[PDB]
Amino acid sequence: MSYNYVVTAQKPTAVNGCVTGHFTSAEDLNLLIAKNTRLEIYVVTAEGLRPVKEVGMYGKIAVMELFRPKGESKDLLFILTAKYNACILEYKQSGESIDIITRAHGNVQDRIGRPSETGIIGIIDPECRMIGLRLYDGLFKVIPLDRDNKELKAFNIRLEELHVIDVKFLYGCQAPTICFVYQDPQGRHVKTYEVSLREKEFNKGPWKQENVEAEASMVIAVPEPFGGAIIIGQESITYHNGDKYLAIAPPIIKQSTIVCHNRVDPNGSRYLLGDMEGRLFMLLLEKEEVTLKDLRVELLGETSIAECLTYLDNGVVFVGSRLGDSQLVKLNVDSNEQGSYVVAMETFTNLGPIVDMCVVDLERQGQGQLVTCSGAFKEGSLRIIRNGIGIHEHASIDLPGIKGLWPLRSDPNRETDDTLVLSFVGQTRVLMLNGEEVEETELMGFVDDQQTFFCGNVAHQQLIQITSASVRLVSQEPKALVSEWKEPQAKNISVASCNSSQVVVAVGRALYYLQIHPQELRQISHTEMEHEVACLDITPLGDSNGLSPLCAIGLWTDISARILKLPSFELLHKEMLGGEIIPRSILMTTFESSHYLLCALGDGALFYFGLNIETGLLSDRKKVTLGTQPTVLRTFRSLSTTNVFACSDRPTVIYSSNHKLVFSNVNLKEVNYMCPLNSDGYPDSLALANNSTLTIGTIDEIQKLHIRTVPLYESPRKICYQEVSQCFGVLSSRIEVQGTTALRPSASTQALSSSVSSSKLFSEEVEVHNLLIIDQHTFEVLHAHQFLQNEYALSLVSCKLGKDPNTYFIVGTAMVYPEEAEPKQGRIVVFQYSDGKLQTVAEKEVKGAVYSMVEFNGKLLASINSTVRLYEWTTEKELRTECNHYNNIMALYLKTKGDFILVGDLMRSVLLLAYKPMEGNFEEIARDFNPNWMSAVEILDDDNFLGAENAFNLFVCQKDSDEERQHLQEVGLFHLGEFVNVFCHGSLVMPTQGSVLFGTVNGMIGLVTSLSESWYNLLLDMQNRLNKVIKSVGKIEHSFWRSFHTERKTEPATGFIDGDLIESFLDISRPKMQEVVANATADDLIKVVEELTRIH
Amino acid sequence: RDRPRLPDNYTQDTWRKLHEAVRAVQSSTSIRYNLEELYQAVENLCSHKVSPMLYKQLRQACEDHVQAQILPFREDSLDSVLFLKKINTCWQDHCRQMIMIRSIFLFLDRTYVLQNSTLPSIWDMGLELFRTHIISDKMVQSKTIDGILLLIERERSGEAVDRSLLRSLLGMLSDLQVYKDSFELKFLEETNCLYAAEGQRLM
Repeated sequence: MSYNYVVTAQKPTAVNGCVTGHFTSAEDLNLLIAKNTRLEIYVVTAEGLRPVKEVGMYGKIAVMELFRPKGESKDLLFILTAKYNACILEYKQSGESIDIITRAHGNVQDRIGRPSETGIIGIIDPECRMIGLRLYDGLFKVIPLDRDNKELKAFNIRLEELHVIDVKFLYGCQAPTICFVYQDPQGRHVKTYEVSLREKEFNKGPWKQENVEAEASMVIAVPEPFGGAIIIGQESITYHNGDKYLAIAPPIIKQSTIVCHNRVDPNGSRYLLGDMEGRLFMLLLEKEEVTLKDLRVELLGETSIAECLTYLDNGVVFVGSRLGDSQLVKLNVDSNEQGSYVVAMETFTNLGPIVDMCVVDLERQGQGQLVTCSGAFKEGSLRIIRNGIGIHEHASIDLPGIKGLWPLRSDPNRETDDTLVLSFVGQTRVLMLNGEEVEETELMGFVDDQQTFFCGNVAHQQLIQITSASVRLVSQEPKALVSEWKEPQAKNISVASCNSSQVVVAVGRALYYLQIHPQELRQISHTEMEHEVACLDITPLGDSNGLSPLCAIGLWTDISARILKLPSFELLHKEMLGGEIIPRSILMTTFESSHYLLCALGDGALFYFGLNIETGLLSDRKKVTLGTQPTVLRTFRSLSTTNVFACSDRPTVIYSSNHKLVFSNVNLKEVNYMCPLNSDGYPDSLALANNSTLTIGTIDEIQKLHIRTVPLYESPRKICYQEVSQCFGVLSSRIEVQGTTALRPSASTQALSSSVSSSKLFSEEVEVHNLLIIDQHTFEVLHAHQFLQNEYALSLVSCKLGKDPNTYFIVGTAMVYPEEAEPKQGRIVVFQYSDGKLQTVAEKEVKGAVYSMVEFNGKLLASINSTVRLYEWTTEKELRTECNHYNNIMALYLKTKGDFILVGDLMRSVLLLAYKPMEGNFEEIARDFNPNWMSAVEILDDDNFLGAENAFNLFVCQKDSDEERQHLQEVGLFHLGEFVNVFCHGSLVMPTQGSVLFGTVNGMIGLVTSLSESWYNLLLDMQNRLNKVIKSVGKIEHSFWRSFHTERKTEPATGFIDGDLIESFLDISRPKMQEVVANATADDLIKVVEELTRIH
Repeated sequence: RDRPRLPDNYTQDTWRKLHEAVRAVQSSTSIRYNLEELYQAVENLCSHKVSPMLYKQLRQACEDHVQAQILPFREDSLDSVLFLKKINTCWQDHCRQMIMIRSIFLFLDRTYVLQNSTLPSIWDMGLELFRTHIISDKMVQSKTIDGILLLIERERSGEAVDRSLLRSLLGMLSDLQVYKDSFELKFLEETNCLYAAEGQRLM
């Protein structure tokens, strides 16, 4: 059995459905957005959208519609899940508490039935007498509402028409009357039926069947004043109310098909119509006194490609896109001087259809960083996703070579530090930082002639400044120095340390203790150590008296972060570290629990300790490596607690979450030094210096995934990283119409240089394909190589073959002609990117589409239509076949680990192939004989093969343990609810084995990893407990939701743990946890689930 | 606001401090800084574009110290009792001063040498200097191999010689590739002939 842990790294972002209504209150105007499994509830404020609740359904929300039964105060929500879980949800807010109570639920899946082509339709009678569901061909399910169910007992009416395109309930009808477009051999017709809940069968509709446009795909029920319906086809919009037949053919809607609509008014005098190009139309009904006079279509402008669009109010339209970012636009009354009335107010990030992705350790850190081919035709783009703290760069001033930063309250009254001090080489330069303005004005009592190791605010309403020569305690209000101490031998201080009350400064191999007294500096303690001081910290933490009790020291030649008792300078502990590198910073702080010490060596290693207030003995030695540069540690106090910052090549915030020390990355290039600042113009901000300038900003500290966007303006298809060349190769595709003309300037057409394929091998709207070389720093298109006419680039690998050292971009293409269903022609083109140009190094005419190429032990492993063949790179630099394999319907997906090749098929689902090098041919090792239609495949272990079937399922196959040994065993089954397009080894972070990311059509990024048997058993137990405790929105069972589901098979999940459900173990109160943990203690499991969340 | 500073003295006192600190730590000459002031000096008066010529500065200074180490080791004595002790002690001296200059020039590492892989490390430059001028390219090489073949062979007949000396010498060998390039062979071939004589004798 396999033990796999699936979790969501990025929740789905694609909006598959949105409705508006009064759901949270009778007066609120809500925008309910269905992202595949997430239901997002907003309140339509006068500006933007205010999130109120986001719930997770145990289902893909297939239907989502608001309806108000008679007597109900506010809208109830009907949701139908892809697995046909129906529910009626009501929103009940009890003060702070928010609930989504299930007013009814059920499962309306017919045991058998041909799921309708056009897909699950769910309509609700405008008077809420019934919910009509078209799930299967030839049937129409009715869920009565007047018979107030709690179980949603539904009945079928046999529909004499088997190919129904769209269907709506008409308005202003005494009976529930449906109007639907259906396709019969004689064309497309629009028909109406009256639904009798008493007779449970149809009746003759108000107005008989009518022969409509050939491509009629939309029915719009028009509210009561007009009644009737508006059927949208490709070339016409026609209106039917039974005797009235208005019909228009606006030439502007011929270019693209209309796919979504929304009623702007309550009376249906205006509709929005979104097309697959992203245009937005306004369909106007001119009334005459009321009947309908005429129809008009006007082009408002362009938006993202809308799947669903909803008109909120005051011209604000939410454009919910599956292919691009969802939008919140405004409709201006007047045009924009570009003919467009649409003006984007807001954009919601959508990792669109993730068709491919790669994990690159860009910026040469220890952190993975996804780069994904997201989006589609006009909305295509590269998204770069990473985990790290983000801050705004508000106040910049470019002073080279900073070596100091300290917050000073120059206004003695305020507890805000309205002054900033900086030491550079041998002097101190101050900043007023007054307001948001920054200029250098001088505060008395501090010297412009000496370096400053420290300065800051101290007690007795005093400031302190420790210089390379001697210390200076200034009285803030009255005047300059009245207390100065200096070394008796006047030796420059080599290492310093200070807090609000006392001072501790090292002079070579001896140390001096001073303490502050008002207008005085008193020296008390002294010691003579073995070797020179390296670093100190004396910070009072949990002080509660006025003076720290303890100190820490690092020494040279005896490398050891030792501990000292403050009043005596005596050795409390001496702990060695190793290595020849002096520690450069040492700090102690509290993280929620007690004093810790943080000592680091010059190469980013960093040891955290549990420090006692009585013994101060160092134990619990454990190490973490952070960066390569020597380091420095300065704290900032957040809202919550102390949050320590590390400054080096890789600036990292340091903190503890749920009593577990976290090491977050910050997404800035470099930080020399840091200091907190909370000015009047700057609250709780940071002050981060680099070699050039002083950057200033603030950190959210929510550890959210940051997503960059590189608009390509054309559909990206594949992406691979060529490290040696510092670039990404991206297969892009743009649609040209006419010879041909680009409908818009795409990223391919806007490259620095360009080229077109001149090949000797092969001699409306079309797809042009390009190979984009994209800079891995600036993400600019360094080059765009267009491929042959009618050539589709499908696969793309970056690798070096054979024995030559050049790293090649290898593209496998196909020749696509409309005269055929499967390409007969294609070629494997080898490119080399060097000197900003993309030379064609080789070619190879193959006899099919090259769906996939993986570099396989120095050799190129391509999969032409049904054959998997292995190519070798000869000394002449051409591809020469070595072996073939033919027992495939369509080798769509190829993976590799050692000598083994995993082949995902179009419908035979996986095949474990081995290249036996001793012979030079393939061997079919194992095969999964179940008919799973793959969407992607991966190799987890030597013998575990992750798969994704096009029915939104994950399965793990396993080479078993005779001719039954050639049977892969499906030991893992799990319904993801997402369509996986890609797997890839890697992790977005610095118990579990391995880490496989996957990207889906909806925009989910998930993470599969291997568990051990013990942890898997424990987590399965807790999964069952949480199912017994946590209650889902539509009262759907988690086991039913995660059960493997196909139209010809259904099995319960196994070998897979829903990491979402487990990680939900933190968001429940302690009594509920105890309900979970009846039969070890809870805190153990909190530790477990925290450690589990550590992986993403 | 904030008239600029002058960096002029910063640059020119620097080089002299570099070579005296080199001159300090090499030969174990005493320091008036306790080395931490020097570390801070490395940290401050080294910046962008300073470090590479700074590397030149320090590596020529330490290089000439290494080549000053040469002369007592170009010799005609044939002790392996004592000459190899001298080599070992020079090895230890070299070790402590290269670790200690790293205790000063760790800023250089965590700025350009640990944070850019373009140079031999202080480790690596030191080892190449020591090897090239004391260990490799000399009669010492052949003499030390012969002597350690003596020591082990003497220790292959009974007596113990000095476990520490053999351990330290083999350490020098393997780290300087002098136990993995071609001086494993003298070891193994002497083992072959000697142990053949042993086996067919007491057989």
